[PDB]
Amino acid sequence: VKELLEAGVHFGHERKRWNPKFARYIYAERNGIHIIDLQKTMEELERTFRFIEDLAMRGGTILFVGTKKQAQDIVRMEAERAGMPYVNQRWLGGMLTNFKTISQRVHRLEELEALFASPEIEERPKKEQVRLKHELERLQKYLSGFRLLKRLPDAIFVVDPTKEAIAVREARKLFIPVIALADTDSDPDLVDYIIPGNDDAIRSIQLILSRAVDLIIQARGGVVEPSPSYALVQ
RNA sequence: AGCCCUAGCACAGGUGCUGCAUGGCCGUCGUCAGCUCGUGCCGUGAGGUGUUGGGUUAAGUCCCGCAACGAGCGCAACCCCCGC
Repeated sequence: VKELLEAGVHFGHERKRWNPKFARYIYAERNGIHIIDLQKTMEELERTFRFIEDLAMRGGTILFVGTKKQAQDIVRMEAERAGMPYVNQRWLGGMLTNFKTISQRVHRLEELEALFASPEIEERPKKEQVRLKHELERLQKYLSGFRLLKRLPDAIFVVDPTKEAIAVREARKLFIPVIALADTDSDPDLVDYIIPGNDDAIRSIQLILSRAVDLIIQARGGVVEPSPSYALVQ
């Protein structure tokens, strides 16, 4: 069930803010805007999903990254609808790269789940009370989907590679293959498996992402509903 | 044997010089909000980033941001005096 779904309103997006590297994956410039060829979207989408399968079934790990308004919450869903880690709030420099050291923050996060419910729940010099228990805040805020990552991922799934270029560059440095939902800002050449689509339309992001998580579960049996994600659409 | 007295021998002694050979301890900028490290990222490189920025503080005090994430010597606190 694809075909026209994307053609809902999730074809073409950005306008003359382009990157001529994307000249291939475009149909026409109607009414001032760029409109992306969907035949080609599919051509790529298969190969891309086919990648997902082959490493999904092998029991891989995809690191999901979306931070635009229009993604964000739709990432902490489908990622968690998959047990797959995600970055949602802000991409920290060296997440893949300085990983060992960024991890030390998770090493130190879950020292607080301990003292969440412990003899240290309503005691200790109680200015420390809030500050320690408001330190977990920064921690829970940024490392929500990141705590699961215990080893470097086998892939990264991105929704805007020119927004998330800092992550991508980290990937490729580590040869971690880059998967991305990407439109006419983004430089294809450094996106390994490409889903030429729409970095912005909240509909588009979901239509694609959710369905890609579907294969991640289909490759381990037990698919469900249209999935807990239909946004505050209006 | 110990120890004392005279003639000898090693050695004692020196507030004699060198703070520009030094230890130690002090003074000083200055109780000023600073000075750095680890890993990553940038740069052929010295280096940079971090520590720049906005709000806030007695304070690099916190906050919000951010290719950085943290850490040490600082600041503050743990000590003493005075107030109930």
